[PDB]
Parts: sequence; C-alpha cells; structure tokens
Amino acid sequence: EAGLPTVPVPIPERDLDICLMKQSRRTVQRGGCLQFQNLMYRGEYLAGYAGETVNLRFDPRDITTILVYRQENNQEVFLTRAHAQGLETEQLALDEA
Amino acid sequence: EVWDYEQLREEYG
Amino acid sequence: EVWDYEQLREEYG
Amino acid sequence: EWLQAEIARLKGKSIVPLQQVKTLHDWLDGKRKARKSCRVVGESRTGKTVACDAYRYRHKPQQEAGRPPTVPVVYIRPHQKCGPKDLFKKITEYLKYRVTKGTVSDFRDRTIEVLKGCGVEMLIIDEADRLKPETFADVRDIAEDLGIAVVLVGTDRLDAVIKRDEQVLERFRAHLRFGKLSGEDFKNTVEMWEQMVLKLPVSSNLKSKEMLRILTSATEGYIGRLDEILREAAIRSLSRGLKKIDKAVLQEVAKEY
Amino acid sequence: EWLQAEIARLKGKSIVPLQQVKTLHDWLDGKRKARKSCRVVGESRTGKTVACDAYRYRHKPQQEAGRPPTVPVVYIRPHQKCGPKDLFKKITEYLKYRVTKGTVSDFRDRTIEVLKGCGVEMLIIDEADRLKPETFADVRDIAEDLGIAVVLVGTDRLDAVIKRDEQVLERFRAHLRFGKLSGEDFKNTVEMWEQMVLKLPVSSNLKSKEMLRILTSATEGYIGRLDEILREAAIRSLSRGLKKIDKAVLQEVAKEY
Amino acid sequence: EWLQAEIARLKGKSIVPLQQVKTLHDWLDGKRKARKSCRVVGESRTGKTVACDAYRYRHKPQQEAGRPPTVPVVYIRPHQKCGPKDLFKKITEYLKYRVTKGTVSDFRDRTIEVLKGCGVEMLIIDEADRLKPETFADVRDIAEDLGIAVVLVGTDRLDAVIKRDEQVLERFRAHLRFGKLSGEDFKNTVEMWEQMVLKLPVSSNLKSKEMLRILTSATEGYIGRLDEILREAAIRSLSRGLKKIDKAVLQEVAKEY
Ligand SMILES: Nc1ncnc2c1ncn2[C@@H]1O[C@H](COP(=O)(O)OP(=O)(O)OP(=O)(O)O)[C@@H](O)[C@H]1O
Ligand SMILES: Nc1ncnc2c1ncn2[C@@H]1O[C@H](COP(=O)(O)OP(=O)(O)OP(=O)(O)O)[C@@H](O)[C@H]1O
Ligand SMILES: Nc1ncnc2c1ncn2[C@@H]1O[C@H](COP(=O)(O)OP(=O)(O)OP(=O)(O)O)[C@@H](O)[C@H]1O
Ligand SMILES: [Mg+2]
Ligand SMILES: [Mg+2]
Ligand SMILES: [Mg+2]
Repeated sequence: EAGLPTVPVPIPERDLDICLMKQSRRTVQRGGCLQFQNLMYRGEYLAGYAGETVNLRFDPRDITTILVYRQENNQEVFLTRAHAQGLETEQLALDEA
Repeated sequence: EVWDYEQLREEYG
Repeated sequence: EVWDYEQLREEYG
Repeated sequence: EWLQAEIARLKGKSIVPLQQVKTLHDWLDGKRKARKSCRVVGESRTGKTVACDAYRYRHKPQQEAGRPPTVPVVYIRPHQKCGPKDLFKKITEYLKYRVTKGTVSDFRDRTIEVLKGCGVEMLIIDEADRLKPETFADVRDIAEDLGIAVVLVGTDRLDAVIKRDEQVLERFRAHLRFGKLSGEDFKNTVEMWEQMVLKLPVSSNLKSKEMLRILTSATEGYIGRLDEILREAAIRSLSRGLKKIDKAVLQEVAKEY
Repeated sequence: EWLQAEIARLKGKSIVPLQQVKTLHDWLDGKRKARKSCRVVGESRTGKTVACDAYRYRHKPQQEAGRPPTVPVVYIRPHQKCGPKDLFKKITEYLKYRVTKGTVSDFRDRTIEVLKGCGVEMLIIDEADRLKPETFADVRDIAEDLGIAVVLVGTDRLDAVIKRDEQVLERFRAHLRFGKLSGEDFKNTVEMWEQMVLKLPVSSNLKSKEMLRILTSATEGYIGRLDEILREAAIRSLSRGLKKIDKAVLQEVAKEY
Repeated sequence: EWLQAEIARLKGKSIVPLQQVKTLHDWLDGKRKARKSCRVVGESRTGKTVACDAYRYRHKPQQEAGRPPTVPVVYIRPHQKCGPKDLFKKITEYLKYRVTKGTVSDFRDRTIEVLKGCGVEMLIIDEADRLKPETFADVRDIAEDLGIAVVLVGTDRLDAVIKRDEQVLERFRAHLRFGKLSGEDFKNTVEMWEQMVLKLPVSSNLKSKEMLRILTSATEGYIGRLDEILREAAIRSLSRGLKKIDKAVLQEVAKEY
C-alpha cells in the first residue's frame, strides 16, 4: 500500500474480461456466415464484411456468443456479437463441443 | 391502413 | 384403403 | 405363371396412408390457402417425397375445354445444379408446354405467363437443395410477384443451403418436420404392410415380438427401410417356395442392413 | 360467402403507415431535393421494399396531354445477374416505352433520352446486389451525367458488393438503416395490425402481455414475420370457426418458425 | 420562390479554383508541349474528373471560318467495356463529326483523319480502366503514330489493368497523383466553400474548431464528400427556414457517412 507510485485505476471488469478472452482468425464467408469449431454464427452486420478475415474473441466456457472485431486503418474495431444460430438460449462449453 | 397493395397497382396503371 | 402408386398415376391423367 | 406375377407386383411401389402423410396434407392445404411459402424438412427415407406425390395427386390438373389446364399444385424435382433455365423448363413442362430455344429472360417471361393462366397456387420443389444459389432469387420472385406458396423439400442439407442466404432463410422459415416412426405407430405401420402391401397367401405375423423386435433394430423407424426390407423378404420367401415370410428369411434380410 | 371472402381478403396484402416508412420518405425527399445518391440497407423483411413502393405511389407520374409522362421517381427491382441491357430494359419499360431490339449502346442512348424529358429525379434500385459489377458503371453514369438521385436498396449483402468497387462505395456512402422494432414501437404496431389489418369480428387482444410475449418471441421484431404470422393464424381461426385469434392457434403458428 | 431558387443553385455543381486543379493544369500543359503520354491516378472523388473537365474548357475548340475546329484537347469518358469502335465513335463525335455505319477499319481511318486536321494535341481518357484490353492497342497506336499525348485517368483499378500488358504499362509510366486534402489545405478549402459555393445569407464559420472536427472526420479530406455534405446541409438549413448551416444540421448529415 505504501509502495505504489499512484493508486491504480479501477479497471472496468468487462474490459478485463474482453482482453482475457482468447481469440482466433476467420473470414466472414458467403451470406455472412463464419465457421468456428463446426458451429456457425452470425450477427447484425456480418454479411457486409463477407470475403475478408476478421478477429473474433471467444470464451471456452460459453462459445455461443462470439465477439467479432474488424481491423481497419490497421486498428481493431468491434463489429457485433455473433450468436450461434439456434443456440442463443443456453451456454455450450468448448470441451464437449 | 394505407392501401390495398393490388388496388394501388390498378390505380397506378 | 391403400393408394396404389400406379392407380394414382393413371387417375392423374 | 404364378411366381412372376406376384414378384412383378412386389418389386413395385405402393402408397399407404400414414398419419405422417395426413398431417403434411392438412398442413400444405393451410399453406396453399394462405399462399404461404414454407419448407418441409426431415431425415432421408422418412417418406417426404411419397407424401408430396400423394398431395399432388389429390390436387389434379383440371381440364377446361380448349383452355390450358388449371393446375393448383405444381411438383418438380430439380436435377442437380439446377440453374434458372432448368427450373423454368421444369415448371413450364410440368404444365403441358414445350420450351422454345431462348434466353433466360424468355424462359422467365414464359414461365411467369404460364404460372398465371394455369392458375398455379402451390409449387413444391422436392430436393430444393439441388437449386443453385442464384436460382433461389427466381424462386423468391415467383413467391413474391405471384401469390404462390413455394414449398421447399429436403433434408438438413436444405437448411445448410438456406441459411447461407438470409433473404431465402427469412422467407422459408415456417417448416414441418418429418419424424422417425416409433412405438404403437411403428407397430400399427408394420401391421398394415403385410395386409395392405404384401398380401402373400398366408399370414406372416410381422407384428409378433420376435419379428417386430428385429424389424425395429433393422429399420430404426425409417419408413423406407421398413418397406424395402419387407418387400425383399416376401420376394425371397416366395422364390424359395414358401407361402409367407419366415423369420429365417427376415433374419436373412435384416442382417444385410 | 363470408369465409371465402375473408380468407381471400386476408391472404392479401396491405400497407400500414409505420414510423419507419415516414422516416424513409422524409429522408428520400431530402435526397431527391439534393439529387444525392445514397443507399437503404437493412435486414430481410424489415419492410424496405414496402416502404420504397409506398414512396413511388406518393410520387405518382403526372400526366400531361400528348407528352410522355413526367415520372419523378422510378422504382426497379432487377432480376438476378442484371446486365446493362437488362437494367436499361427495366428503366425504359417503367417509363412506358417499349424496347426495340438493338445494341447495348442503343439501349443506353434510348434510356438516357427518356430519363430526360420524363423528368426523372430519383432512381430506386431495389435489391441492387443483383446488379452485375459491370452494371454499376452505367448506374454511376446515370447518377453523374443526369441530375438523378440513385438509391440502392438491399440487405448487408449489398454492402459486400459495394465495398468491392471504390467508385460505387464512395458515391453511395450516405445511407439510411432499417432496423428491428422493439419496445413501445412493436407494441403499437401489433395493436395497429389487429385494428386495421385483421379486421376480425371479435377483438383478438394481441396487445395483452401474454399474447405479446408470443409475438415478440416468434417475430424477433421483424415486421414481415409479424404480418405473416397474424394472417396465417387468422385464416386458421376463421377456417376452424374461431371469430378471433386465440392463444392456442397463435401458439401453434409461432411454433412453426 | 427564393427557397426553391436557392435549392436549385445548391443542388447544382460548380468548379472551384483549388490548388490541386492548378497543379494538374500546369502538369498537363507540360505534357501537351512535349506530346508525352501519362496517367493521372488517385482515389475516388479526389476531384480528378472535375480537374480534367476544367482543363478542356480552358483549351476549348478554336474556330476558323469554314474549317473544321482546331481542338487541342479531346476529353472522353468511355462507356463500360469500351471496344475500339466505341472509342473511335467517342473521339470522332467529340470533334463534331458524325460516325457513319462501317467496319472497325472505317471507324479507325476516319478517327485518324479527324485527329489530324483538328490538330489534336492531347487525348484525355477518363475511367480508362473501362477500355477492353483489345482497345488499348488502338490507344497506343494513336499515341505512337500521331503526335498526341494520351492521358489515362483512373483509380488504382487502372494501375491494375495497366499492369497486365507491359506495352501499356511502359508507355504510361509517367503519372501524377491526386490525393486527400489535410491540414491548412483542408482548412482553407472549407472556408473557400463557405465563401464561394454556399453563399448563405449568414456566415456559418465552417472553419471553426467544432465544425472542422466533424468535417475532418466525415470527409477524410475527400473533396467530393465535403462538397456533397455542405450542399445537403445548406439545403436542410434553408428548408428549415434557417439562414445559416447550424452545427446540429451538419452533425445530422455527417452521421450518415
Ligand atoms: N406412405 C408410404 N407408403 C408406402 N411406402 C412408403 C411410404 N412412404 C415411404 N415409403 C417407402 O419409402 C421409400 C422412401 O420414401 P421417400 O422417397 O418418400 O422418402 P424421402 O423422405 O423423400 O427421402 P429422401 O430424403 O432420401 O429423398 C419409398 O420409395 C417407399 O419404398
Ligand atoms: N409497412 C408495412 N405494412 C404492412 N405490411 C408490411 C409493411 N412492411 C412490411 N410488411 C410485410 O412484411 C413483408 C416483408 O416486407 P418487405 O418485402 O418490404 O421486406 P424487405 O425489407 O424488402 O425484405 P428483403 O430484404 O428480404 O427483400 C411484406 O411483404 C409484408 O407482408
Ligand atoms: N474543383 C472542384 N470544385 C468543386 N467541387 C469539386 C471539385 N472537384 C471535385 N468536386 C466535387 O467532388 C465530386 C467528385 O469529383 P470528381 O468527379 O472530379 O471525382 P473523381 O476523382 O473523378 O472520382 P472517381 O474516380 O470516383 O470517378 C464532384 O462531383 C464535386 O461535387
Ligand atoms: Mg425424397
Ligand atoms: Mg424486399
Ligand atoms: Mg471520374
């Protein structure tokens, strides 16, 4: 408590979580579909980005709601939550999948 | 309602 | 009753 | 001669009025009244094609003297990789017209002209997964520009094709599922076959547990497996000189699956 | 007869003056004043086509004796893989001209000639994603050589096509979004459908929370799901003697989607 | 009515003496003196077409009594998929001749005859990437056999096309790059638009910090975004009975981009 140059900022816990999520590369393909571990997903703006690779963040405890990111101006930007179609109801862990 | 959709075509020609 | 595939094909004519 | 005549019957096809057929028909009748597009989905050999043929045969082309026929229900099975002209040719040749050599635009205008005037109100596309991605736009335009209930039929392959075009997905999302048979319906279905399809001169007793249990394991409740096993079992039993299917031939058949 | 008339009516189609429609109309009026090309983008069955149809009907051609018509707004919905002659065909036929067989150059020159003098101010291309990439050059030339606001309408499939040509992307950058309904807006919309579309002998009270829960779940707020579900449920109700939607038949319809 | 008169002006188009335009004109004057073929390249809506169009007006056809016109600069924008006959028609009809139906050889020889005698020094081909690979050989033969500086204008899509034939690429190596505005150059351009183009009854101070911030981010320095944003923002303000572009109106436009 005495040896801190300044008291740390109270981190927004969703931001911590978002940067704790592991991530993979896939390309949005035809119809705004993207494959990830046999599941398929889509979200509210995906199809406009069909044809290029996007960065998407996943939590192995619940893969059903992916967060997907574009790279533009060589900067990361969030697109939308890509939901596993028909599974937007209860959680699925990666290990059984 | 606004219109019958088929009736608009006969109105429009 | 049963519907014969031949009978329904011929009756269709 | 006896043997050839009963075998030439048994190698044929026949349509049994399953409850699965009736629920489809009552559903397609509601969809046709609403002109509502929809899809029929279910596992292979669940009877989807035979039930759709049965629906088409109940809603016959009506003749009127010197008119083109009134055809309420069109049924087509596309060939694989069905493009727009292939679809238009199949529709226009189901109505009693020849195609003339022409552009895709000529085939379209002629198809739209004859889907009207023949008074078409439902179009069933069996194995709709054979449609090319581009031709679904003409299917959607038929469903949108005319008040026609388009019925897409296929297995889960169709859901894999449809979900890759949200405009198709969102138009054909109303569905009916064809199931496996089971239980008392499966028992009741087996009972019908020997008396309504096979009609060998002596009772086969296929309902009996030692037969019914094998048929359960061999067919798994697929109506197509149930039919093809029993037809082949009757044919082989007759060819051995027997008046009926014996369990020995039934085991001899069921082991081939 | 009552029943056949009500089913033939309610199988039909009608336009409801939703807020999304008025919002697009005010935005399109601004773009038409400024002659600014733009795009309308939104998910399937959000109502974009109906709202663009409603706009051209508010802006009907003005007839003048012995002149060709003054047609401020042209609306076209291209066929799949729309080439440049197909596009010129669509526009000239909309202006009440007949095409004469000829070259692409003849079709272009004739189209430009009639876009002039018919006084066209806005060209709406519904499902512009069906245009071939070569066809967008001729759409840009219409927008650039003439004082015509071109409006491309599509799903996000359009944006995937637009981004593939910088010159299209930079001309059609201004956009309006069509989104899902929610909240009070969904509640007032279902209330309007029961008041002014279903027109049934008895009130259905779909506004009430335990029915609103069913509609919100099945429709996801898509207006096209809402419309198709309620008409189907009504036709089912009237066919079975129910003088209103009842929660059971509503639940039966919603289950199919 | 004054509002409709101001809207009729603002929805129009005008040419502003920007520094980028001046830079191109001096460069094109040097290429025309040397009869040196070159390309002008730059992102869409950086103003290349306006700058080339302003050039041909500054070097317009010079009349001599009973002669064909002396035309130093020919400017053409080819139609999509321009073949050689289309190119020859484009050039010959710019020179105020009428093409007569004929072979490609007839069209070529007449074009060559009128490129001489009209004393053409420079041929600017805007959107040169619309040329077929077939017709680039005739473009090169015009540059080589006549003393003519051909100027190919386009985006990076032109460089992609040009790269596919060494003979085109190596003749059109010299280039001038159009680019995005920034900094004081962008700041001066916005103040010049308020002065010269908008001409509103009250100063909008569009070069103020909170205005420059949203204009910088919406336009990204594209002159075509700046023009079309300020046009519609002025139309909206004047339609609203404002005598100024207000900050909120400009923010409403900027969010559409
Ligand atoms: N109602 C029925 N009556 C008699 N036999 C039937 C019936 N339904 C199915 N069959 C038998 O099952 C076979 C397969 O049925 P059908 O062709 O209709 O299946 P399907 O679901 O359309 O199959 P697939 O998806 O593989 O094309 C028939 O050819 C026939 O042998
Ligand atoms: N304003 C409205 N009033 C009444 N019904 C409407 C309205 N808007 C939409 N609908 C209903 O929703 C259906 C789908 O709407 P619409 O065809 O306009 O969708 P869309 O957004 O153009 O779809 P897509 O992108 O799939 O072509 C209509 O055909 C109609 O049944
Ligand atoms: N010098 C200028 N003065 C005024 N407005 C200009 C000027 N240059 C460009 N603009 C504005 O920018 C718009 C686009 O410019 P222009 O047509 O020259 O672009 P371009 O570089 O040829 O584009 P593209 O490569 O996409 O065809 C013009 O229509 C006009 O609104
Ligand atoms: Mg089948
Ligand atoms: Mg639509
Ligand atoms: Mg240009």
